[PDB]
Amino acid sequence: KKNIESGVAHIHSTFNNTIVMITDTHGNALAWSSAGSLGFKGSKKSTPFAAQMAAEAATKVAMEHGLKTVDVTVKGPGSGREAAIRSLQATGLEVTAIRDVTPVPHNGCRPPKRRRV
RNA sequence: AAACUGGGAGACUUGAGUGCAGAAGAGGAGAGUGGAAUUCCAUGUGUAGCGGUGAAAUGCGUAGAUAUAUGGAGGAACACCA
Repeated sequence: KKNIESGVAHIHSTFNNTIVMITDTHGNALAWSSAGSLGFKGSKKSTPFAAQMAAEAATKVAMEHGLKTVDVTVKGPGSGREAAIRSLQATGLEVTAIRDVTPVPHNGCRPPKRRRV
């Protein structure tokens, strides 16, 4: 439907999870996934393999509506950010841009206590 | 008695200040202003999780969360320079 054939992948990868949503060239979302929505639990949600299969479960649906063009904007200073890409290309999509979008404050707000573990 | 310390009348320019000619600086007080980010709000797309740990649970979520796009509101601190 809508035979968009263009869009941009958003990767949001923290220390203990990983989300990949694929939306079109502007806003409105088409298909998403995350490691939790694949039965994984707890620790394992941060290994790259989780990002592998989540990228797959998103692509497989995004190209069930016609899609080649995609870019990659990676938030999320975590680990599996590149495994997400390697699964994004090698199951059909047409990656052509990588960019980093990490919020960097110019010293505005105060962060929480340091943990004494 | 008259070297030294004290007192009295003077004299001097090296200490101390003044004039003239220049230099650097997150020194202080007042009044405006900028962008990055966090929170909340409004609206579109959007399906079942998100968040968190050494592992879990409490918490938020099908009164449509998280994500994602555009617009507003307020406060505090000023990345690189260093």
